[PDB]
Amino acid sequence: ESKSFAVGMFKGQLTTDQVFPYPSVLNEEQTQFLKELVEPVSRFFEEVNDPAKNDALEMVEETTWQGLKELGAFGLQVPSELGGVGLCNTQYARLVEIVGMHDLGVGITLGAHQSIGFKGILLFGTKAQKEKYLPKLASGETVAAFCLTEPSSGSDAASIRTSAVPSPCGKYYTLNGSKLWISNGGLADIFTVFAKTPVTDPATGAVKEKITAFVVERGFGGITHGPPEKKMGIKASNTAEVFFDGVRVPSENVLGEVGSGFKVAMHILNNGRFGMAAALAGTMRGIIAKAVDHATNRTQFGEKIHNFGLIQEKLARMVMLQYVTESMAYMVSANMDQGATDFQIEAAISKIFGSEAAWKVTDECIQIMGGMGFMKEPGVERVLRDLRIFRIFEGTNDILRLFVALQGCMDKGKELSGLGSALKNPFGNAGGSGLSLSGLVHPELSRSGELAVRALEQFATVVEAKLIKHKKGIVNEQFLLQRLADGAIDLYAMVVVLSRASRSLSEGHPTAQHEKMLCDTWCIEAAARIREGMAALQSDPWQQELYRNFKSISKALVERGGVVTSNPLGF
Amino acid sequence: ESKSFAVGMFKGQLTTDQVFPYPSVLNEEQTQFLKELVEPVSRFFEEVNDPAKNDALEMVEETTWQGLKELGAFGLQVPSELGGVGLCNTQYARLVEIVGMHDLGVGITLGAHQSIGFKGILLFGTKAQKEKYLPKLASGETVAAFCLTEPSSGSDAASIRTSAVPSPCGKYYTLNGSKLWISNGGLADIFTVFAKTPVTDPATGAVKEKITAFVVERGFGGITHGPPEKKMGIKASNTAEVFFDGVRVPSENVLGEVGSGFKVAMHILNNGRFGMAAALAGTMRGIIAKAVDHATNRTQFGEKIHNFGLIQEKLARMVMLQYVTESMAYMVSANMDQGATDFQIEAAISKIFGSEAAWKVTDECIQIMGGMGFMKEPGVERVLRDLRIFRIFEGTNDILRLFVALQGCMDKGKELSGLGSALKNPFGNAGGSGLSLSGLVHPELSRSGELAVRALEQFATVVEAKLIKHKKGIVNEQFLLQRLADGAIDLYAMVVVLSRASRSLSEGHPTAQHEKMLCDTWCIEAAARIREGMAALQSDPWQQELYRNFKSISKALVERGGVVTSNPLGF
Ligand SMILES: Cc1cc2nc3c(=O)[nH]c(=O)nc-3n(C[C@H](O)[C@H](O)[C@H](O)COP(=O)(O)OP(=O)(O)OC[C@H]3O[C@@H](n4cnc5c(N)ncnc54)[C@H](O)[C@@H]3O)c2cc1C
Ligand SMILES: Cc1cc2nc3c(=O)[nH]c(=O)nc-3n(C[C@H](O)[C@H](O)[C@H](O)COP(=O)(O)OP(=O)(O)OC[C@H]3O[C@@H](n4cnc5c(N)ncnc54)[C@H](O)[C@@H]3O)c2cc1C
Repeated sequence: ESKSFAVGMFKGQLTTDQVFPYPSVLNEEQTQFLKELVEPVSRFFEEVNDPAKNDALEMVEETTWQGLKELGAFGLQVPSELGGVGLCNTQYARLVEIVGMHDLGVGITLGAHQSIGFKGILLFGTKAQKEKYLPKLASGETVAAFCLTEPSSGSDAASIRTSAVPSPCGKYYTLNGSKLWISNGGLADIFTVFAKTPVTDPATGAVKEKITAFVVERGFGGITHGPPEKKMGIKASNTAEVFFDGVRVPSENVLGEVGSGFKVAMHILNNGRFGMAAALAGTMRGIIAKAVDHATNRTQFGEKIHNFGLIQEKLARMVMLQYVTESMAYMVSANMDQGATDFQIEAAISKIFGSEAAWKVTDECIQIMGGMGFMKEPGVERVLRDLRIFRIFEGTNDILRLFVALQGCMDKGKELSGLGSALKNPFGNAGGSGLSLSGLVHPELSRSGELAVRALEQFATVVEAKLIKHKKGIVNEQFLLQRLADGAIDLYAMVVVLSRASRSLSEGHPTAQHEKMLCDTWCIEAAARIREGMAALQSDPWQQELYRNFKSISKALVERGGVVTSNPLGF
Repeated sequence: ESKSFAVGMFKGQLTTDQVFPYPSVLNEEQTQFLKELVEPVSRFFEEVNDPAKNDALEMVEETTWQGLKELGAFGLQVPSELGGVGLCNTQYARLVEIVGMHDLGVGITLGAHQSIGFKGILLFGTKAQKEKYLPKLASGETVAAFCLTEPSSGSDAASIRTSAVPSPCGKYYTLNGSKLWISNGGLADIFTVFAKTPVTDPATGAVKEKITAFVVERGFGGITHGPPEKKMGIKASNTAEVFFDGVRVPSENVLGEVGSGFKVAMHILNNGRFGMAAALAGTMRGIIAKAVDHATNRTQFGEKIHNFGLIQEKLARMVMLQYVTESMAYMVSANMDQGATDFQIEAAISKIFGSEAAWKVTDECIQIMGGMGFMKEPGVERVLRDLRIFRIFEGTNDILRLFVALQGCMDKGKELSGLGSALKNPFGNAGGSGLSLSGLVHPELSRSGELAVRALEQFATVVEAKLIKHKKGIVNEQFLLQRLADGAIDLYAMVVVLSRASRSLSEGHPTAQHEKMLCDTWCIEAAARIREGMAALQSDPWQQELYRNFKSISKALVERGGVVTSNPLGF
């Protein structure tokens, strides 16, 4: 049985192995080594990098770029014996939180390189591939890029058109295609490329086109790139089209198994996903400091504005979002470091949650700052511009919601359809829930623990009813799936903060009473959202009218090409 | 008694004079004259103005600027006999919807000039002031600016420090101060300036400092400005500090009455406010066309994406927001044109609603577009950058919510405190709601009309209970006031669309059944938000715990200077 909390909750089970107690993974030497890196990495971003300059120049300044290579920042998770820093996922999370606090354009360049660009070599490379490629990737002598998206294919990776055709000898493949919006596409010398190949069925020999992943060197020939694309934010990161024209790729440069490229791509994206939430937890930490500074020092209506309830509630909401996001990021990284094999729903939740949280936190920082927040000099508007893409790339949040909902439903649907389905033998065959977090949550958080268990039961009841009603047709019920994904996001958020705050209380940390407050305040409102949301799905007699009207209104818009009504004057 | 719907709803009354039937104000000649302007103004924005170029140059191109003057666009509401186009508020709304659809940087420059910059001359000018100043304002030979904000004072206008001191003869005032973030500050030759003056009490002679408004000419001497400030969006608009150093202002340049400058400022802002919603209804119309075009033509997962429910719901929500905003804008403009004196709550609602709606619509257009939406070339990201300021200037939306809530409570609180308060004479003194929209809403919208009446009753019940509980101390209950303002916004939104769609049904317009659908879909969810929101205020036993925790969490953040917790590792 799965050890995933998210898998269990869709079945009405409390599977807590990967949640409680809040995981601690580093040994004493790993902790001290990480401390000795945090200091120089922080100083580098404080004293050498200039995020406003990189945004103005639409590139990373050369002194910063070379300094990052010397710091080891292009190879943080590459083993030391292969030229890297040798960090585990939790150690990586700690350093990317520094990068995300300071410069998301630098962060995307380093993440595109190592979180996804060569990550497939770390996960699937042969010994020969690792030894050949990793040392120069880790030094930054060869930058990497993840080459999946094409003009025709973004969310639907299975539809890619770039092709790789084997030679008669089988010594190489000829690769033809183009890729779109590739981070580092104009800088990279190593590309992880996904392309359709003919794959021979091992039993019958029948040939079917399937995706295969390849390690491609720019020096193989036939590779060019377009100019840097101009964009709203993360302007220091390079984004370019990459063109492959008759590229000879050696057969030993297949990454993983021929015809398993889709799984390779998905595993790379899943594996890298926690780093987003970690970086964005850092973004939020720096933004909250700026908002608090402003509210501490601005007088209006005769008081400093932190004395006004509207500002107090904005600040409290911002820190709860940062705390949830940070807690999710380090939970997933710890699960990975502890050998979890089923964390993909939790990782997707962390990416949706953290990207939307950082957006909302930075938008409210602008609001607290007033007119100043819209100005260029304070730098907050630059962060807001940078953040908009994080809801779109590495999986749009809309598609990730559908993934969360359907992946969570999958095992429950398997169980339900197992019911019945045995043949009947007529010839004489002889043959509350009890759920509780007591003993896992700290006693001072018992009430919020009970809110989480009740919300889990409400959620699982709706999941079951909807799978019985829709069966395999649930895949087409998108209004429903988005609402189930939101319930799942809030439920995981509740248990992550219950777990972290409980450990803080048990260990007597100085901030434990504050963390208990963050947790209870989060849980009261998250439990209300799950209660109201699940009632709308199950017992609301107007919900189906809303769904029919969303479809009818959208159809009317598409027929017209835009708004159907004129203004009230009619012209 | 007030004819305002918003005033009535806080008292549990249905005051419908300014709502039903949806107002029609233009006579046949005004309609034809407006049609003859819509065509050349639209062509000018389609064929002459280039919004991407003005954003790149951080100014309005000279050919566009001169063309706008020749079009009459600097004087749209100035009477023809004073050199303007002579439009009423509804006619103005129609043309600013064109500007807002095409270029919000141009829109803010023209609005800062005429919606607020010289608007006080139209509202309060003497005959001599109007004849002297309006002709060159209307031609654009003299650009105007509204000079209220200072480094110390934004939301709290009463706290301004710029001073104007009368001469011994009383022939002039000497003006000293500085103003911050003034739209057109570096371009204007006419400034509406708010400054503190000594004001003599007419009965006793005692002198008190109060604000006075002045018409100030750049040529009076002593006026300089700072360089254009760089900002996230509306980059074509000029924003500059304005400095007043020993400026001699003739006494006949007082605008309105000495010591009534705060009221003048507030009346100017209130009077101009509907133009924001009108412009932003146009912004949303153009953005919805772009989103619909994208969803019509993008194939993913084997279908055009408008076939997927997630996209259908996003599109349907976007058009409902555009329709509500547009309907509010033309309702308020019509009320003004029909001589309403009490429309300030409705105008503030329209500004909060329309600015937040346009932000949300444009953010979702980016999401529908995927990666393309983050790129510069499509132009959507530029619109999103432009829109962020509209939640802040002309009154921050947070302060406008407090205004809506407290202004609505004011007459109800007056009524309640009248209860009792008569002396008792012990010596022998002898001496459902019924509310319905039936007959006002169209019969096909009767159910949504009943939802609105029930929501009004729920709202008014809470307003009464909270005024009894808090009395004059309600001014300090900001968490509550923000939630009451949200209820008021949704209630006005419901009645505005019920009124517009009812007229469409009664008149048999071709889009009436579609409008009925927009209205019912809006009303079902708005009624649910008011039901749940009012229950949280009245009958929820955890609401007070949330409020206490928002204050405690914010206090802990201010004490620390930022997030209190470390990350889970503790360093
Ligand atoms: C700055 C930048 C950097 C990038 N870096 C890289 C990189 O390094 N490597 C890489 O390979 N790619 C990269 N990308 C591409 C990025 O991952 C894609 O933009 C993303 O996957 C979305 O694809 P799309 O833009 O084609 O949108 P589409 O997939 O066409 O989606 C359009 C919209 O429809 C929705 N949608 C799609 N299908 C469905 C469905 N079945 N049901 C409901 N809704 C649906 C989507 O959520 C979205 O809202 C980058 C993009 C940008 C902008
Ligand atoms: C591009 C631009 C153009 C502008 N154009 C002009 C112009 O032409 N003329 C002009 O006069 N001004 C103009 N302004 C100034 C603008 O109106 C002010 O920025 C606005 O009034 C807010 O004031 P502030 O920035 O001082 O914020 P503050 O008033 O200091 O507010 C800071 C924050 O605290 C909140 N807040 C304040 N008081 C309270 C309270 N009592 N309770 C709860 N919350 C509170 C606010 O809502 C905000 O979130 C412009 C500004 C910009 C950025």
